[PDB]
Amino acid sequence: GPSPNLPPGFDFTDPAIYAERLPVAEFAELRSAAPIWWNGQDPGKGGGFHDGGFWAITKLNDVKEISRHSDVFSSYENGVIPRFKNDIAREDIEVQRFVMLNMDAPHHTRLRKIISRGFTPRAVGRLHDELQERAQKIAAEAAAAGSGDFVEQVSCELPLQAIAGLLGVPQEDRGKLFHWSNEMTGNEDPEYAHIDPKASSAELIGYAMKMAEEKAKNPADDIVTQLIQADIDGEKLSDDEFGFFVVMLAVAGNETTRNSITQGMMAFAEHPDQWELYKKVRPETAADEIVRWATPVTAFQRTALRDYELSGVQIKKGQRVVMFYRSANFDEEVFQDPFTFNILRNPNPHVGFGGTGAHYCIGANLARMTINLIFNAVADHMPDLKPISAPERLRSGWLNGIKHWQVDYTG
Ligand code: HEM
Ligand SMILES: c1cc(-c2ccc3c(ccn3CCN3CCNCC3)c2)ccn1
Repeated sequence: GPSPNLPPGFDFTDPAIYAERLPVAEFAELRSAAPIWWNGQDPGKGGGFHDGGFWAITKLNDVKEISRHSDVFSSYENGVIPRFKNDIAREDIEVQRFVMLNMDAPHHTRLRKIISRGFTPRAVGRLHDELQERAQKIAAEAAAAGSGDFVEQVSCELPLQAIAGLLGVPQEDRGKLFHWSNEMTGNEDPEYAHIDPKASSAELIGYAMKMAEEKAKNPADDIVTQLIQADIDGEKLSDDEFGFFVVMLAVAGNETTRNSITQGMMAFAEHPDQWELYKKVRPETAADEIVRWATPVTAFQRTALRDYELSGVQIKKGQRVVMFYRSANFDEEVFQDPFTFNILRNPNPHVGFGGTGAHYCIGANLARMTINLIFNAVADHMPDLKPISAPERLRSGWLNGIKHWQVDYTG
């Protein structure tokens, strides 16, 4: 059929778009007119990739199919982040292969089994009561300030405390853990231009290796002991593997949940009836509708290891496919009224945590718990909050971020 009605050279990974808005109409145009579409990229404008473009994947069933066929659609070959600075050196993409998100089977399989021996429902539930306390204190301190930046005073801290609690980081070390975690989220936005994620990653690995050595001597009620203790087959994270796991957790556990919280509250501010309902019933289905609405990871990619036909389109060996979770999470064929914010939506088969498959978010239930606990505290302590001014968005080609959002907590 006809080509989609998009500006010439439009690139769905263009960070300049996301600094200002989400390209919702443009994704909807692809879903209607070209649901798998070649996103050409001019020379040097590939965000670190120099292959002329990628396939934009906009439908939820195609996202699931790619996520399920990890034997064809590789994470390792080019990593899963689809956009860096245009001049990033290839070696700096490939160094990301040392974290489990960017590996393939069998290396991925071994690492995930280890990381899931201690990253369990029991381990996550053991954090509930401390995170609930922490959420209530966060919302109370914010309410006591009267007004301020919702991102920094409400959204930022609880995800970081969840990472610290899961790893057993002593309170005296949490400040520098949080600092490293914030540094690692990138430097593509002018506000963050001076951050050095490479150096912070190196500092975190050093910290984590020391922790691994200490905790081997003195086991404790954290997941760490389960990770570095050999099983029957002698399987365990090496000290440097634990280091790369901590890097993985420090980055993955921070900005995505933060941005869920900020955008969830933005949604409630635009849909006051859903906010009234939330405050009365406190439904935990809210968390998934908030992750669907927020889609904190706009997109992750894969690389085809062989020719593969996907929904009538021929994907060729070596081509990238980019899974636009932001489009799939609003797919009219899967969701009833996707552009309605409905905190009781159930079932809610969103792909905010990725498609079912080998790389499905191991932190999904921790994130959901974090979200439910912070929104209960917000409802308890600042039920009448109202925004002062517009959110400031983050310049990124794949993360959907809110840097700042001024709010009057007393309303
Ligand atoms: C709302 C919050 C979050 C969102 C939107 C989110 C999103 C995602 C997505 C889309 C993936 C799929 C990776 C792929 O298929 O290439 C993923 C994987 C992953 N997430 Fe999350 N995530 C969240 C929170 C967390 C938290 C809190 C943690 C850890 C405490 C975490 C750790 C991980 C890890 C380690 C993986 C990689 C798993 C593997 O490669 O086997 N995430 N996440
Ligand atoms: C899964 C994954 C993530 C996730 C993974 C990586 C992530 C972030 C945020 C930043 N990075 C890394 C940034 N890249 C490019 C810029 N240079 C440094 C390296 C989140 C979250 C949840 N679940």
